[PDB]
Amino acid sequence: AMTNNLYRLELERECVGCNLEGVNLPRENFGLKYRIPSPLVTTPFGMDKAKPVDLTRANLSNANLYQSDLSSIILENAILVETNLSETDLENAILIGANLQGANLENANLQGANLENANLRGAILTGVNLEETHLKGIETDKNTVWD
Ligand SMILES: [As]
Repeated sequence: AMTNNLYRLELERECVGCNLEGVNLPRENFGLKYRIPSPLVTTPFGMDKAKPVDLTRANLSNANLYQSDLSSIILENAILVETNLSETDLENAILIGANLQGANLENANLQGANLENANLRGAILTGVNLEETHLKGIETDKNTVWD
């Protein structure tokens, strides 16, 4: 049940293999940079001992993650076809073997992110921060947009 998946995400910080196709989770915080204990109380302190959200083999196709924090997230072998990842924070994220076909990553931050063997066919990466981003083995095509 979706309710159970959301619980595992909020509490267990994971949802391996979950089916989250088309979910609407914009502006959420699934990263390791900050925490909100009043949405301005946001602070990085207290994150020294926190685990990264695990979404290995998860299906987030066509899901909306607009402006969500996904820093250090684990999306290994995840399915993200046509997913809205624009303006998301994917710093140090693990996207090994991820399927990002037709995904929208506009203005997303991918610093230190690992996208080895990831599929970027038709994906849009305009304005993306590729500083120290591992792009070894990625797949692209005439539809892949970089600018
Ligand atoms: As190609």
